[PDB]
Amino acid sequence: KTVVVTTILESPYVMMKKNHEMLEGNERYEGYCVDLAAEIAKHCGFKYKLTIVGDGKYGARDADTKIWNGMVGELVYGKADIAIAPLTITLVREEVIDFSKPFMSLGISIMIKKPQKSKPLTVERMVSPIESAEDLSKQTEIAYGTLDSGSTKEFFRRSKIAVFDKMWTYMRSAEPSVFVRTTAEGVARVRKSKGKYAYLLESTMNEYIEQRKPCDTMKVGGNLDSKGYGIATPKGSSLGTPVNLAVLKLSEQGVLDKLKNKWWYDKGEC
Amino acid sequence: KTVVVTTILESPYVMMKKNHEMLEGNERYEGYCVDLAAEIAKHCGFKYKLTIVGDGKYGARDADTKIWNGMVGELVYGKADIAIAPLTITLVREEVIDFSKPFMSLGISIMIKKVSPIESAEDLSKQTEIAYGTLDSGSTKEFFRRSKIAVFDKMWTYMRSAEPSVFVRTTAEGVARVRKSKGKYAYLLESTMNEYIEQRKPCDTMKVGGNLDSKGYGIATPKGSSLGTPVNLAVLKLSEQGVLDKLKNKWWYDKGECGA
Amino acid sequence: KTVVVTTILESPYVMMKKNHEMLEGNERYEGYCVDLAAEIAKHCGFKYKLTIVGDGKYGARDADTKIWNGMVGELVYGKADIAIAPLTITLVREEVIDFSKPFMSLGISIMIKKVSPIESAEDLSKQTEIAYGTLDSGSTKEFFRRSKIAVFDKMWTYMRSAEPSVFVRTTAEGVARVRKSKGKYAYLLESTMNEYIEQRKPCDTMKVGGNLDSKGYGIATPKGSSLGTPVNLAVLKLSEQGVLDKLKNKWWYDKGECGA
Amino acid sequence: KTVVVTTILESPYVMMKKNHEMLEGNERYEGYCVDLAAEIAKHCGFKYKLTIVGDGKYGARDADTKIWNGMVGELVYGKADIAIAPLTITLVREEVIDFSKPFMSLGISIMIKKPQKSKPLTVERMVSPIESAEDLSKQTEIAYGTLDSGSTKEFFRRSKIAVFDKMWTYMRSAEPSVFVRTTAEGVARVRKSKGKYAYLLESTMNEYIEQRKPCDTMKVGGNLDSKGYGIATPKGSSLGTPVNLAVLKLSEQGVLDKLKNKWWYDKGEC
Ligand SMILES: NS(=O)(=O)c1cc2c(cc1Cl)N[C@H]([C@H]1C[C@H]3C=C[C@@H]1C3)NS2(=O)=O
Ligand SMILES: NS(=O)(=O)c1cc2c(cc1Cl)N[C@H]([C@H]1C[C@H]3C=C[C@@H]1C3)NS2(=O)=O
Ligand SMILES: NS(=O)(=O)c1cc2c(cc1Cl)N[C@H]([C@H]1C[C@H]3C=C[C@@H]1C3)NS2(=O)=O
Ligand SMILES: NS(=O)(=O)c1cc2c(cc1Cl)N[C@H]([C@H]1C[C@H]3C=C[C@@H]1C3)NS2(=O)=O
Ligand SMILES: N[C@@H](CCC(=O)O)C(=O)O
Ligand SMILES: N[C@@H](CCC(=O)O)C(=O)O
Ligand SMILES: N[C@@H](CCC(=O)O)C(=O)O
Ligand SMILES: N[C@@H](CCC(=O)O)C(=O)O
Repeated sequence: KTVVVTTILESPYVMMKKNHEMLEGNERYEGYCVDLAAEIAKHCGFKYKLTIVGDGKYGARDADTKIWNGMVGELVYGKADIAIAPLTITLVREEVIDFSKPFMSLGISIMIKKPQKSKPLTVERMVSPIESAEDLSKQTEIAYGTLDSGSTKEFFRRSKIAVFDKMWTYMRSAEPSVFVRTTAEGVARVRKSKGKYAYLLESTMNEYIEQRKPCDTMKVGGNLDSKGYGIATPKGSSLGTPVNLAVLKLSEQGVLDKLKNKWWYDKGEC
Repeated sequence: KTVVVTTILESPYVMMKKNHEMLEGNERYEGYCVDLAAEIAKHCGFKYKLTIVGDGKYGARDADTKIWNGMVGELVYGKADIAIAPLTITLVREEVIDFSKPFMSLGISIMIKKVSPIESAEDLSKQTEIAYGTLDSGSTKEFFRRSKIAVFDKMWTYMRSAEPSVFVRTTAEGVARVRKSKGKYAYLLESTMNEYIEQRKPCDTMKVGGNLDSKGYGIATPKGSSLGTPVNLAVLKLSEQGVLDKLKNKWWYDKGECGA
Repeated sequence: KTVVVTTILESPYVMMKKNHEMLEGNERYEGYCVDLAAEIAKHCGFKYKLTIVGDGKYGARDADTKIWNGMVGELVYGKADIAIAPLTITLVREEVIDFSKPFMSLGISIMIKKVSPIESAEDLSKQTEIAYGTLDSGSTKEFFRRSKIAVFDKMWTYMRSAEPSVFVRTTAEGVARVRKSKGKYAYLLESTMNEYIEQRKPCDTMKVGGNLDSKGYGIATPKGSSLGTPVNLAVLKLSEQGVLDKLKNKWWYDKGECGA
Repeated sequence: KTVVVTTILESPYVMMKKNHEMLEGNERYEGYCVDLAAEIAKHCGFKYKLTIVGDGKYGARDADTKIWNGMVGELVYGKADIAIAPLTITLVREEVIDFSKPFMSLGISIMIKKPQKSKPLTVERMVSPIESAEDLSKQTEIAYGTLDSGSTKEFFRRSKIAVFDKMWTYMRSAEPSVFVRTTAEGVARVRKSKGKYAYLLESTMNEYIEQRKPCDTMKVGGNLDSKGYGIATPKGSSLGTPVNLAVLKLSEQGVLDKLKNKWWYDKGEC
């Protein structure tokens, strides 16, 4: 019985190949998550069919309804058997699905439009108007937002830290809304809002966007917290321990480091 | 029912108190792992007693009679209920004991005494002028043993067939050997321990190059035990509340007996 | 019996004379390969007539009907007795035709128009800003096709699936394309040809980085022919007498229409 | 029928292992030629046992008796089946044995004791008393020699170039003799003659010795000529074509340059 491997469409994890209109099957995609799924199949022998969720969401729980959506939602209710995607290991998610050991480390970062060079011996320096989340929350001219139905949104929603509490209170009562429906939408908003918008996304995607043309964006400060990407699996499934052992084996063998290096730094420019 | 907690005497994870001869019970111990155990017990609601593994070894197999020794062998043979300590999550251990989600990231680093002709691990392996060894009966020696990369294979082949014994018993012995070898010996050890050592008196060592790989410390328990899910949930909740970062800052940088 | 010698029109190996219309026979050709053929004929004692291969290709297989084309195809199908030309010694060719000892060393190089953001081949492969291609129906495209290294596999995958046609018919076309693309196209070709081109007017190109590999030019003959041992001995004697170096200096650096 | 793979004892081609006393067989040696023989065995399946020639010579033909000696000699008279070693492809050698395609390029170079650094703002410069072979032949204070019963000695013996002819004329009538019996002997004489001796040897050995401690020797000028190392084989044997094909396959596969890099520059002690 072939199981379906759900995934999100987020660079560089899963892409669309240049010659993909004529291609079909698991050969339409490329990136980090496709290599991860290939190595998982190599470790434990099974047939897998790549899939993209209908709503293109990572997964959240709607209030007053308690119906999960996105990748997590479609994995819980049984239309998929695994989720090999950049899914963040979360406490609320852990109670509904099974997460393997993290295969990549990450953190919440801040992305802003890259400031221009300062002429005033004839040396150049970078002057960023934001250097940390605290001063980001202190000011009120730069608007900041996150990805809707994501993990950062829930992290800010259920946070007791003072700075994150102020950031969440500002976010939930902003007109117009500061939340974006896609990472690409947030990056485009950052690039196009004349340096007046800051996007809070994961550090891996932040670095990937920073290393690609036209590279007019940069990351300020450090990670707000530390998390990891895990391979999700429905509760009480036969695939949990095998994929966990496969992740550990790939980490020991250096496959994960090689894939990260070849998908993040080898193909960069500028 | 009192839960027996096994752990190793490692700084700043578990250390003896200044006047520990007077206190008794769990009040004679201090450190990052003690606070982590206290938070876990608060989350779960059990009475725990701290114990130190009889042999100062984390975990290894005899390789001839398939006998585990150390904290892992303490857990496998029913002598302990949980191992809250800097126990690295590895493929060999995961098959015998149950691990939780990582509570701290780490890696293999290089520590030398205070022009840096070594940079990364490649130059250290290529240059035979300076000696290098790891801790025995640990996750570093077992990592270099099974490594299939040319640089780490060369390093392991040198280390195993090296005279005299390039391995040390405890990481304190490795630190003392590095401080005493006068730039001739390099120590390979966990990154977090390297930072803690380099940020302490008399600040005669530094961490050179980058991390060789990325691993984590997991809170271990016997396979199939009823505590694994509660401790995993406790670790996740502690990570999300930001108290793990608070504990790391408290035990790593809040003291900081160095100028950096 | 007159020996038919096949060769390609390549500078400075075989070139048409300035007033070749007036002369006839072998007197209308000049170059390194012409002098090499003259020396070989002197050593062996045979009357030879120079011919140019009908199709301006060195040697390749159709890959679908197993048909050889070029100088190798000329030798295989009995149309020629010897191939004194810059024919690279390769595994595929050696199985079908007989080669002699190399008479000149070479390698795969990179040629760009006159800060060098490319250096070696690794940065050329990683950086997709600048395009790069080789000569079709030659030993360079066949080298990149069969290469099992990651960098060369990536380069080949880019080159084959490249729009428009990144391959050129003759190396003169590739040189003109490099001079015309204005720093956007890089050419991969033999090292000796690269030096000869870069040491010629108007000196608008240079050879960047090191050689990708090391190969040689061999004097080819049909498999089992009676000429293989005498031509191999002639090549060895010419190498030991130092006249091959003399010919290379005469046709490469003696003229030297550049300031270096 | 197991064939014998004869080899000379030279570095970094074939070197005795540090713990070579208790070991026996083909495990007593390490270096470049052992890896080359292993790859040759892998390409074409056959069993081989490494051996060292009795006289420790590369091979030359004498007068009167006209009896070949060394590796070439003991390969011609049938007590060896193949010579995987740094054997130079020579015209006189080719008429008695079969030579494969060269697996490594080389040339005759000059090795001298490294001069002391010059005091003269406070920059250091290296000055050498010899910069070419012509300048080496012009002077008389610095003696120079080669290896007895080698390819370089025969190259100088039959040379017709004026500089090489005069160098040979000086060599044949020098008291005491300037020739050495081993490459290590020549290097020791260079290091002990306090700058009054120059050794002419192959470029590969010259670079290898230059890259090893105490690194008090240097190479001056450039290669006098161009030659190559080939795998020898008795005339008319059934092994010439397979070893030639193996050499070509190894060269195209990138094994040869990988071995050269790992045995020449991977252990630079200076
Ligand atoms: N350098 S990285 O982000 O690509 C990366 C990150 C990680 C890797 C491996 C790599 Cl290559 N493995 C670890 C795993 C190994 C064992 C210890 C923690 C988990 C189980 N998780 S991780 O710390 O999230
Ligand atoms: N900053 S740190 O090294 O003290 C650190 C490191 C880590 C933390 C939390 C902290 Cl504070 N949590 C993560 C865990 C949280 C969830 C996602 C990955 C594991 C499960 N592991 S981690 O990436 O190893
Ligand atoms: N200096 S050069 O490129 O013109 C050059 C290059 C070479 C020459 C001779 C010259 Cl002059 N001879 C050798 C040959 C001689 C004997 C040893 C190797 C082959 C057989 N091949 S080579 O190493 O390819
Ligand atoms: N760079 S090197 O000296 O180790 C080296 C030198 C040579 C190599 C391969 C290497 Cl790696 N192969 C060539 C061979 C390939 C084909 C062309 C000439 C012979 C047959 N001989 S070579 O030009 O003598
Ligand atoms: N990776 C996150 C979504 C991205 C974000 O929230 O920034 C998740 O799995 O929920
Ligand atoms: N802390 C490691 C051992 C330390 C080391 O090997 O450097 C473990 O749990 O095995
Ligand atoms: N001279 C080469 C072709 C030139 C090239 O491919 O660069 C040959 O004999 O095939
Ligand atoms: N390699 C040479 C000997 C070394 C030398 O003459 O320098 C040979 O095979 O004859």
